Amino acid sequence: TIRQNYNETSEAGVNKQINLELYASYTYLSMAFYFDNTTVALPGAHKYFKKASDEEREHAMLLMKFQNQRGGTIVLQDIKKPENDSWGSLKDAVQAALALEKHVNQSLLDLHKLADSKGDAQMCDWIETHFLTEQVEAIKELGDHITQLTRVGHGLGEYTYDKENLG
Amino acid sequence: TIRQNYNETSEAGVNKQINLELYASYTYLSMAFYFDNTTVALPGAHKYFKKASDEEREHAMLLMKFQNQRGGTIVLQDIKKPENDSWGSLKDAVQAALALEKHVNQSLLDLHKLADSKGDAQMCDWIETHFLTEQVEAIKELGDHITQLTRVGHGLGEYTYDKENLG
Amino acid sequence: TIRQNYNETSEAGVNKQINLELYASYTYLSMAFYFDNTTVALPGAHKYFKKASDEEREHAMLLMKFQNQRGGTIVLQDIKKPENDSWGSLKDAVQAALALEKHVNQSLLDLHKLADSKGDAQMCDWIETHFLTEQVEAIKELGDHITQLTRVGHGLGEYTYDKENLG
Amino acid sequence: TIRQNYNETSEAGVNKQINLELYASYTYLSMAFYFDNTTVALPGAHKYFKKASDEEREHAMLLMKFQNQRGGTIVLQDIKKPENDSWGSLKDAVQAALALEKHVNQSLLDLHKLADSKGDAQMCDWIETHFLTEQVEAIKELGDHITQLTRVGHGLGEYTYDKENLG
Amino acid sequence: TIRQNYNETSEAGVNKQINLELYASYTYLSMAFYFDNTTVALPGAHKYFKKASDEEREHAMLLMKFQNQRGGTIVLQDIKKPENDSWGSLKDAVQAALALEKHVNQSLLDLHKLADSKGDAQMCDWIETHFLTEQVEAIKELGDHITQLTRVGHGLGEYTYDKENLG
Amino acid sequence: TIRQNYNETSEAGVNKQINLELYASYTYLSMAFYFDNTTVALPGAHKYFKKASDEEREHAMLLMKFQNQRGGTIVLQDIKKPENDSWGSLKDAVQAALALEKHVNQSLLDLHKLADSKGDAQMCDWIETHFLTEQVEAIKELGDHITQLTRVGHGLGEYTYDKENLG
Amino acid sequence: TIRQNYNETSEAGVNKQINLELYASYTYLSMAFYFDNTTVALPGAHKYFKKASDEEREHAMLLMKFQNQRGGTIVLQDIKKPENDSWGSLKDAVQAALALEKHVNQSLLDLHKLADSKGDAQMCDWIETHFLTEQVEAIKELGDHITQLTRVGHGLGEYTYDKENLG
Repeated sequence: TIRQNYNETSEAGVNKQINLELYASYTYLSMAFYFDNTTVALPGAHKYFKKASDEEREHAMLLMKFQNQRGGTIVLQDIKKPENDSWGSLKDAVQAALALEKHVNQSLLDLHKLADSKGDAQMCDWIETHFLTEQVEAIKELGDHITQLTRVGHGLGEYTYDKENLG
Repeated sequence: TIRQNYNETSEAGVNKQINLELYASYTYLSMAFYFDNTTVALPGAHKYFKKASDEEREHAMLLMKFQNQRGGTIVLQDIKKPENDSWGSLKDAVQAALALEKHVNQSLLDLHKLADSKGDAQMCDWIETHFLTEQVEAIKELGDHITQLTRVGHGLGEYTYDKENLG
Repeated sequence: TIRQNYNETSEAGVNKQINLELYASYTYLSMAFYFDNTTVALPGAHKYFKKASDEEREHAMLLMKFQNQRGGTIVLQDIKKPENDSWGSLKDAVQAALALEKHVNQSLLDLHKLADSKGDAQMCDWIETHFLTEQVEAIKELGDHITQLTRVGHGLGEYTYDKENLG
Repeated sequence: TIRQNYNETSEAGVNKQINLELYASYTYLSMAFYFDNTTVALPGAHKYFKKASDEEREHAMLLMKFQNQRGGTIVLQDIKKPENDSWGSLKDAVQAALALEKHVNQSLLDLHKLADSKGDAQMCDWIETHFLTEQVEAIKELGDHITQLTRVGHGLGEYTYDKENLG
Repeated sequence: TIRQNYNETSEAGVNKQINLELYASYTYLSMAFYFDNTTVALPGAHKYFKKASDEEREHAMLLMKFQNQRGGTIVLQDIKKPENDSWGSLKDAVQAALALEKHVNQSLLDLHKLADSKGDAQMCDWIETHFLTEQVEAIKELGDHITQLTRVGHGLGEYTYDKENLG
Repeated sequence: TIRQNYNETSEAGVNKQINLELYASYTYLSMAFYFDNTTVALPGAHKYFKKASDEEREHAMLLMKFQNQRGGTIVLQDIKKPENDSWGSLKDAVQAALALEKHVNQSLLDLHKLADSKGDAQMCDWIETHFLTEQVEAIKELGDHITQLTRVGHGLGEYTYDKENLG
Repeated sequence: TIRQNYNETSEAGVNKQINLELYASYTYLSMAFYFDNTTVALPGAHKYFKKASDEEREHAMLLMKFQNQRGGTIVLQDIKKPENDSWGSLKDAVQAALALEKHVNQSLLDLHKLADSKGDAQMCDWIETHFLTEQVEAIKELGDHITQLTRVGHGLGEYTYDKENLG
């Protein structure tokens, strides 16, 4: 028995975060291949969101590793399809990514608060180490992208930012 | 308009195959982290199924790329959770992998047959090039693993094969 | 006598594809030096279409090699001059290239269907191997160029796409 | 059970091809050492036919591998001795090699047709990938050798072609 | 005329040895691909017997070379199919290889004795140089393999010896 | 006293062989400088026979070394001048070389037989090791040269073979 | 059972040669450390005979390997102490080594004759390959050493030959 100081509600919270990270990965994968569609044809955004999909899947596997490390049991659920089939302009998609990352951030903060309420000092630090600052940096990056995409405007500016910044 | 000689039924079969490859990726991910659970503790199998999960996800993205190349539209669905939460012995899991890969193979053969019935010569060759021989090779490899896992037996043999062959 | 399983109608189809590939090469050569004219002065497009002209001539020589390999006889015809003397905007020329490549694709698919109706298994696979996927990729690329050229607009955007993408 | 979409008549056809490839290997071995006989003494042809014998044995082993990959059973038969004990002039031998490769080509085309009639998409593609174009190229090469051997004539020409081309 | 001190019964004996070496090569090929069958799945034995098949074919070609060197005439016969279609356990197969190599050894000793009775000093030395010690060493190696296969036992031991020693 | 199991008749046969190897060396030297005469002017043959002369002289010194190793006494005789002053065509000379090498071979076989009749096991193996297979190989090479020189014919062929093969 | 064409008297002869080679090794070891004694102090001879002792032990192990290779049974006997405790002058010791090597040579020739009388063609060639010429060369070398040691004389010459030749 390796389980120690690991509450069953914390364990359920981890399984729930695993699903949410997979959901984000699937959403960024949808975004990536939307921008690869010939009627959209923004290759920098295709690369940017494909990499984001890879990273979210890595986040899910980190949480699965943690579940096993602490002596919990991974329980998987359906990965719901993304909210949209097509994602509009480049700015629209980055705005949707900002909304999603803020939703993931709030879910991570609630998980941290739950672990903390149960005295799980190692879990709290683990969440801080691998997730909380990474989320803050991703959110700041997405916000900057939105401000710049507003600045460059439609048409030539969207092509330029796609190629020079996202790609 | 880039679409040419690409039938709407073939397009729907590609969207179906995308979902099935993702379902396989999720099943192998479940298997991989089952073998990482401390009550199982087979590290070679963890590595082997994690890599299979990566590959199936790559198969899904190849089909997504093909959907776009031919002028179709990707439509994603929920990725159903895997059939089991735990996978038994190493041989049980390899047997479950074999059954899944044969299900995937029949789905690909059916997709090929449909494309062929619509005169889609490029789609048929594409499926042959990227999937049909790869599937034959994976099934032969899984069959051989099952025969060897029967030969080495329970206990020390399972440890040895996990470490010396799968890992 | 090396000729085996090679129908006289297949042979005539190959001679006809040889002429069409040469016609495409001549058309891209016209496009390339139109963009080199001082009243147009788009050097990226000059390079892009010069390379496309080289590749179409390579396609014709592949078919001539195949004709000889199967024991047919090459019969050449006049290479008709291109449909236009000047090609308009950059987007107009890429649209004309998309139309031409789709016409070449349909001609290749008809050639494949003819060979298949005569049981010429090697010819069908040869056409798949060297032409059918290459055509699909060229058509997707041209479509993406058109979507991007629409996005960047007239003037500065056409200069930019010419230099940063086509060149 | 790995066997899937693999018809028993296809399996018997593969076993027949294995014997024919081994028969071809044995014939080229006979040719090779005929040319090593001191009353013949053509060292370039010795090397050329010895290599052809090696390759035909590789073809046999590819088909044995394929038989196992698809879940069939290899059944071997006698390898019949070659049709002749001595092979005449260099041109005579290359002419006999051409006749044999066309016989093997027809056998491969009949095997492909049989597989296609049973809907074995992977087998057809495997035969195309490993044998059909390979066979077209070998027949063209043998045809060209016969034309050149006719051109160079008896005596000095035969010595020269043996040394400068076959060797 | 290069023939010197080369008896016609020696020449017929060399032709007989050529067929026996080719028969041995064919038997080891059968063994090799029996072990590649998915119901057997012993990859080390596949590689070990494939190499033995190559070497026996080299032995055949050495004797063909010798026949030509001495001014004899090579006369080939059918290569009879191997005695079995399947070869049992790894130990069974190595035991059958030992029986075959002892049969080949006795044939070589009878060939040496025949040559010696005709005063063919060079032939006797050639057989000693290329075959007799080579054969003693192969028999000793096969004997040691059988003893070790008995020692390691069924199951895990067979897997281990196949992988660590034969492979 | 080092002499052991070395019969006086074997010793006299070694002294006889020493003289015959020297006679061969002198014959090939004559041939070599015949082909260097300006009325013949075949430089490849000059090089080829000069090297054969060097080798035969090395054979004589090996036998001299062996005479001393076994405790015999070297006794030298006149080296008789070669049978001819001029050697005709390139084929004539190679034919004369073949006859001489077969005479040398019979002399070596007779020497082996004598040693064997005296129980000199080491001398027999020594003759086998240094001479009997070397002689078989030289005779086969000379036979092949004669066959090729017949194939290439007079004039241009003789020039070509001299330069491309002998030189 | 690996034993084939290996007579029980041959086997007994091999066991007997094993003992004789060990006896020679022990004798050269005695010689080597005699010359290392401070009242003798010939360091070149110490090295020379130490190496000879190593080689004779290697000869014994070759014969033990051969016994096992042919399926005999090694049976060891006492290694008798050397005939002398001290070996006189340097020339006296080399004379004793010559006598011993001639005794070993005669024993090897008798072993060869016995094997030959039983038709053991491989054994005869093995003895020739590893022993008979090596013995002839060692005997010639020892004889030369004795002639030179006579030439250089007592005192300074013995010191010089010891250092410049044996060491």
